[PDB]
Amino acid sequence: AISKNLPLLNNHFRKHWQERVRVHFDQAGKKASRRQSRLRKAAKIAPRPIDALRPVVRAPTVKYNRKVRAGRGFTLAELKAVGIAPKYARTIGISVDHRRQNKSQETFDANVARLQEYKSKLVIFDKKTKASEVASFEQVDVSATFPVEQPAPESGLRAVEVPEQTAYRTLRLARNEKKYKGIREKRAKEKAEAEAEKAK
Amino acid sequence: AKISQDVSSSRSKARKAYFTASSVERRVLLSAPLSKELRQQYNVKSLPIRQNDEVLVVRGSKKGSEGKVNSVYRLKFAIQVDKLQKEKSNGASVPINIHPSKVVITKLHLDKDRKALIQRKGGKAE
Amino acid sequence: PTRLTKTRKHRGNVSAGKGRIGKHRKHPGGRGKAGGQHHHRTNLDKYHPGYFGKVGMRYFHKQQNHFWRPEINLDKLWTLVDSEKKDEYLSKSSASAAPVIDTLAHGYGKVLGKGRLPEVPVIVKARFVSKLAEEKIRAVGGVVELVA
Amino acid sequence: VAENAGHQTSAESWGTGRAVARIPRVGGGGTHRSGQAAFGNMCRGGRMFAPTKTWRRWNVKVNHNEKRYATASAIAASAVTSLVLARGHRVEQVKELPLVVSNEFESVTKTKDAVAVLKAVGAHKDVVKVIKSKKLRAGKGKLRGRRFTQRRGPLVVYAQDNGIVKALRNVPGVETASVKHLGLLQLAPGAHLGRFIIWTQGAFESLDSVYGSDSTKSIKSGYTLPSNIISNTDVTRLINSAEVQAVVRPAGEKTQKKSH
RNA sequence: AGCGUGCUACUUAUACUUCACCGUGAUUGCUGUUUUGACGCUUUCACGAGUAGGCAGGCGUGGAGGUCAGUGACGAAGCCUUUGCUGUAAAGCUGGGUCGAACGGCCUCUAGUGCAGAUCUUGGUGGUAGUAGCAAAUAUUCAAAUGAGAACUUUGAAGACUGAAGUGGGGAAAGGUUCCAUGUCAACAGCAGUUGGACAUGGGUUAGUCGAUCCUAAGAGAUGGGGAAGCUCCGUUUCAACGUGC
RNA sequence: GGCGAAAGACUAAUCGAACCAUCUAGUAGCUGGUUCCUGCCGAAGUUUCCCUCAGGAUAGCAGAAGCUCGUAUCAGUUUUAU
RNA sequence: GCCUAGACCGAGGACUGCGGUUUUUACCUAGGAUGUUGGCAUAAUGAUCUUAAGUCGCCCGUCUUGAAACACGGACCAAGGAGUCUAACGUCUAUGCGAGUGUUUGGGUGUAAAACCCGUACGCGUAAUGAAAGUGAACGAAGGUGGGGGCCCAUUAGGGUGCACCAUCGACCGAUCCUGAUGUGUUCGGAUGGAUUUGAGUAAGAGCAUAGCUGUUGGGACCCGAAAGAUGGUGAACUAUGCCUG
RNA sequence: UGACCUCAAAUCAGGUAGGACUACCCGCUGAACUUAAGCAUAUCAAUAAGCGGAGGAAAAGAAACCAACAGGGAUUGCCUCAGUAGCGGCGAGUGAAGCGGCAAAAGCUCAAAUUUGAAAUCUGGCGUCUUUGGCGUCCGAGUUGUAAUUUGAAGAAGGUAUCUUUGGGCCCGGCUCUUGUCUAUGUUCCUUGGAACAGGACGUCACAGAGGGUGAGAAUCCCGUGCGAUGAGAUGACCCGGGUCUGUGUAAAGUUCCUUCGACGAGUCGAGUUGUUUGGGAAUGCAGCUCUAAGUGGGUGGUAAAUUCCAUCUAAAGCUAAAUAUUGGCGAGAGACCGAUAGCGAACAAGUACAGUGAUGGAAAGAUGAAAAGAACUUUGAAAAGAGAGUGAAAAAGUACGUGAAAUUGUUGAAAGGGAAGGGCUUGAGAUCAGACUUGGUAUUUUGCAUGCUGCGGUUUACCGGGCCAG
Repeated sequence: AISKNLPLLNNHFRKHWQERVRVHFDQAGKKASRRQSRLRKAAKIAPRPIDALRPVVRAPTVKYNRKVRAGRGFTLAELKAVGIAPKYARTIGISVDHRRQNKSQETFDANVARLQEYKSKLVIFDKKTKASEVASFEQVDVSATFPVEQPAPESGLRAVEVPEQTAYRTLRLARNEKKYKGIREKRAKEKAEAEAEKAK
Repeated sequence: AKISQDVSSSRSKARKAYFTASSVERRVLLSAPLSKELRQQYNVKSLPIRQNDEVLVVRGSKKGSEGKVNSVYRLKFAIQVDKLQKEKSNGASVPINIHPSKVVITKLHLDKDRKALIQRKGGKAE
Repeated sequence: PTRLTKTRKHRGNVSAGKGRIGKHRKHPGGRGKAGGQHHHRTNLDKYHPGYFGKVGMRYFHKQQNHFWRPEINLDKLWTLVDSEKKDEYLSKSSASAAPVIDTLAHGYGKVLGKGRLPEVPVIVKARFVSKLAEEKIRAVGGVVELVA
Repeated sequence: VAENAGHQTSAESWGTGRAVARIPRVGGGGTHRSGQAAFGNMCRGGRMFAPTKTWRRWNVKVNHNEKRYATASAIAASAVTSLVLARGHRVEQVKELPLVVSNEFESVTKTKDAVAVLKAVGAHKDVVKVIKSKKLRAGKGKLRGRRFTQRRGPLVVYAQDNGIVKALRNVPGVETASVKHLGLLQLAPGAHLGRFIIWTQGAFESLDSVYGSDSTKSIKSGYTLPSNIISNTDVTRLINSAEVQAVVRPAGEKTQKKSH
């Protein structure tokens, strides 16, 4: 049951796995029918675009801080800045997220500029709008028209400024300070009451 | 080549659709071409065979035989001509069953419904 | 292909290559890793030392995103410089104008100090550097800028 | 096969002591099935050994760059007359390869006109070869929708479709392909190199953009035409050269003389 | 023609020597004559047992891509055969006969791919073998008729037996047309068969009073209720506002 | 579970725990079988551990693929010396 | 040295060689059989099949130290009938690209399950080590010594350079142990220098992907084979026992 | 004599439930074989069987979330995370989630507020109309609370500057579905054949050379195919493009700022313990029992506890398409699938015949021919049959039907044979087969061809040379 110099395997096939085998023979058929659904939906609502405009947000965690991606909806503050009521905004292809807030200014400004770029190109029809004017429009892809773009990483040339303390020393000192913050605070405090009670 | 997704290239489906066709669907199957003379008299190239049409046999042992159709034996997928009979050693005669694809109609049995069918198919009847 | 297998060559020979005495059976020795401490001990000891037992402390709910910190050495640091401006940068660079290399935007966590640099000032931006890596960078007249 | 095929029985082995093999048997009585063996791959009505499953591997992955390597190699082979003749095409009455036709062929709309164009450019003998080579397939494949077999004719490669594809649709054996989408299943049928390809001038011009050159970059992202590991593909001409023959030793006999 | 011993000749192993051919391994040479095969040709030498097992090269079967503008109703495939040929072999090809609709070669792909065995599976057929046997229940015989045909059908005469706790005459359970007439003998009646509970075609079961139907028995079991996740369980007038009252 | 004047009796030719279907192709270190040809090479029943002793793992013996080299230094042998 | 009797074989296929006689740029017995004669071609010859004779030959498969066995299976024939597929892997081989590699989750496209095109991520790789906090690979031409194919210079030799790889001694990174500089939130820091210690490390990357044979593990797992166990149901027409009515 | 409350009755008026199907779905309940080379925890498996409940999908779902970041933002699925953190006689085994890329994207509703200058609300009866309903009226429900207003993203009541936006019904189209009808070109010639759909010649059409049929391989004989064209019937508050009539918009909704407020779900949260379950480890969820809250309170922050902060949501009420699943049903299209001992058990009057008391078990069985043309008639026979004849391309196709193997058997022929037979090797005999007078060359004569003597069989002895067997 255990022979030769081989890796030890974890093959989890001790249950009735043969009754739950899902083979995706319909991958091509699903692709084609997905395209047909997409075409029907696009043709139903033309020239109004198929996608709602989405914001741009920072990916969470220390691993994905660098990347920026498409969010769910513009916050109520971002819509407040461009003067669109959220109830109204949902009707003109702008997605809304009541849950997100803006602690920083960079994301808020980027999404405000995104909303302004969208609002500039928006043409809202009405009863007086006739079939010829509507016919003169093309159904765009909102996501491609307003793509989420990564901010440019720093490159080029800059002047060199060398601090006295090395970066390695800076990191070591920061680690040490964080490690001993609590014990140093406790020591300093108890010394404070010791020298403020016996010196009374 | 067939393009429609509603058309089947299956041999077994094609043969099942033929042998279990109803008598109404068998009427269209037993179509016969018209003679060269009628194909310009009516400007129609083929019609479902009928009881009182006159046909000329063009293929088989009975090629060249003429006569008026007697019955469209739809169950047997065949027609029986007036004098296309085979005699048994008994002395009785049995009709010879010819397929309508192996005859030409030399004279149509024309009434109100046939003429409308001829007009429908782009031809001239009257 | 089944035609190139030895099953096609074993046809006609009684045992199909499994021997007449041994008599290929269902599971002699057990199933899986059975008997690893009893009758398969001689195999586990020889080829998989350290297999049995506990070492170290548990870590409930370990999130691997915290420990994300890909390394880049100094011998590979100039690949992060744009390819078409590398030669121009390598020639005219000076303390008044040196190329800036943001290692974080390229997906790296720590700058390590293996290899030798071109004798060219650079401005390196990293979340972390090793002691030797930063000594080598300042030795060519560069600097390390810590970012977050 | 069906998952339960051969296993719709309640059979039990009779055990030993009843002078019959220990295979499971159908119980009950009154039918002739009673007492008959069951469930075995050796038994009539049992299930086959290792019944076939749908999660067998059906598709195979090929590296994209390798697939493009093969496409380029087949396109190159289409211009070698010995390979086209070995492939089996009647190209002896075509003066030179590749065969490039003016773009007026991209706009034909009737099969009669397209057939006349094929006749004019000398590629109709191969169409007639296709017509004549129609035979009934041998074996049970003719019960499964593969009733007739024939040869492969020329492949027509175009740049703009103005009806050439529908015009050549009904010509037997002739395949059409856009220059943008060329695949190995048309370029080397049966893994045998040397398809007979008729290019339009538009497709022939677009080839250099599709696969690039030393001056043109391929539209395919990051793609370059592959490099041969040998620079001169004629080795006899290389061997019988001044460079090589000025340093070799004199040759012995073609056949050693029997000295004993 | 025994025993001890010596000598001479002679006999013969797939052993040894020389030679031929096969294969394997090594080895010589081969492009200004390499020439349409260098995965080839060529020189020389040695070697050849073999289970379990390993590897290599091949033969064959179903299906797939390509090709032979392949074979075929003037006969495909299959099958039989001292018609032979080829290959060490797996096998391939062919002559003759039979037969009637498809099938092969070559380059590749693919697999439910090769049987003498498994008290193998299913089907079929033998020897045994015209053999064992067709022997309980006392017992049959003569004639006539019918019929192609009579030990066995019908009728007569006789002889018998069951011997009223019957081989009699009825029923309950169970069967289901076996009932009756006419016709009939392919199969069945372990011989036979003109006979039959067989086969085919028809016909036939009549109720106020005979039964069921009604009553209650051992019991079964709704309802109101009470359990139980629930399928359902308990209870039978039950902790009930219980008459489809007269 | 029943039933038993008790035999482990009987419970539909089934009883020291019925029958039917399913889980289920239950597991088997044990028995039986395991399908074409030729060519080349070719064993082991021994070591250690195992609730191990009809079984495994391990080393050994065998094949295959080769790779670095081209007589280097090697040998189931003798001699001399020790 | 000479004479002499018999048997078996005749591979090869222009010439080339070694010799000999030289009367000779000739010939020979000297790197493998030719000459001549007869007969036959309705046949001499060869092959196969059937059979006789002589001689040898036990019935195959199987487990086994040992089978013709008085060990087991096999009356006979046809057809079916047993190492398969998958997930994850190891070695090796082929192919593509190569510090990268992988299009095919998805989108675009289409002659529509194909073919063709696209790209973000992600996987594996490019860095290790420690339980962890953490730290994180050049003294030197990426080191020295002994070999080392090949190449260069020679002219046997010899000298130079020496990739892969082998032996060896070191250097670098992490862990462990020791030492403890300038300093300090006075308990932190950890420079420097070491240690019969340790790592699946560095020391000018080798991988990734696809395919194939083989081997492994889990799966019904080469095929057939239990005595058992569980879940849900069906039976008191037999039989056991009680009761009711005869 | 009357209301009210609670509880009844009625063949009261009008409704509703049950049962069936099984592939997927939501729950409950719940094993053991098996693996661990034994076995008890574990594993199989939070599976099979059992029970309850649905739909075209179901479920879930607009945070008492994930996190610890520069933060994301309902639910679901895929790829990945990851065979990882972890769990585990720390053995065998097992094992998620966050992030990221993508598919699809859609949001909301109540309770808790005095309408209080007017229960403004709703079922039913009756009447009527233009009827999935409207209008009127009368009872009834309801104040122990039916409407309007608000749902934490807020919002309310006042004040505020003005601005912005807008209801319904019918009629025809469109889009979706179903369905009707209509369409190119040889049956020209010759040969074989029973039959031409075969071979050959000459063709024709082709947005149709898919497939099927017809007496053999049929683009062109027929149906279809391809291309489309044109009718009809549906269907859609919850699709839009138009007309047309009503719009009761002193209405409603939103938008700015100010002030004051801002109700927010209890035997619930939470805690202990027990059991089960989970990767969840001083306890992941669920459930029982005991205890049992609060109002910046409460939950979460994966090691128990106290002290102090921070971050993040706002439970104990509710609805909601799509992306996802689908061995059932309905309808289609396909395949490197099987080809009648195979493939479903079933290609057939197959869940049939038949067995069993019952639950249940459960087969075998395709093919004459193009067409029955299925053998008239004569004769022998009691008949079945036979012999003639006849039909047929074929009776070497007669329903005991295409081909018709082997075992096994009959007849004929050959051969051998003292208690087996069979085999190898060798030769003999008999039978069969093969081969050089070669594609032999040399002059030769006549026989024979369309032809104006020319390729070349024919013959016999000469000559040369050969083959084979021998000396």
